[PDB]
Amino acid sequence: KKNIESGVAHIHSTFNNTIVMITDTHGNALAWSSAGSLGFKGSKKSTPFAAQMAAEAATKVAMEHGLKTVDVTVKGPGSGREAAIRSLQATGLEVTAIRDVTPVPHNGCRPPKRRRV
RNA sequence: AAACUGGGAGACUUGAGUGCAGAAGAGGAGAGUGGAAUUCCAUGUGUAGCGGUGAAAUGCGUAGAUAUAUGGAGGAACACCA
Repeated sequence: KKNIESGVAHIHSTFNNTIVMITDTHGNALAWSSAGSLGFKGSKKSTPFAAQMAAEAATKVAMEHGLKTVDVTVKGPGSGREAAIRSLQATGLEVTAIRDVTPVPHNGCRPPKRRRV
């Protein structure tokens, strides 16, 4: 439907999870996934393999509506950010841009206590 | 008695200040202003999780969360320079 054939992948990868949503060239979302929505639990949600299969479960649906063009904007200073890409290309999509979008404050707000573990 | 310390009348320019000619600086007080980010709000797309740990649970979520796009509101601190 809508035979968009263009869009941009958003990767949001923290220390203990990983989300990949694929939306079109502007806003409105088409298909998403995350490691939790694949039965994984707890620790394992941060290994790259989780990002592998989540990228797959998103692509497989995004190209069930016609899609080649995609870019990659990676938030999320975590680990599996590149495994997400390697699964994004090698199951059909047409990656052509990588960019980093990490919020960097110019010293505005105060962060929480340091943990004494 | 008259070297030294004290007192009295003077004299001097090296200490101390003044004039003239220049230099650097997150020194202080007042009044405006900028962008990055966090929170909340409004609206579109959007399906079942998100968040968190050494592992879990409490918490938020099908009164449509998280994500994602555009617009507003307020406060505090000023990345690189260093």
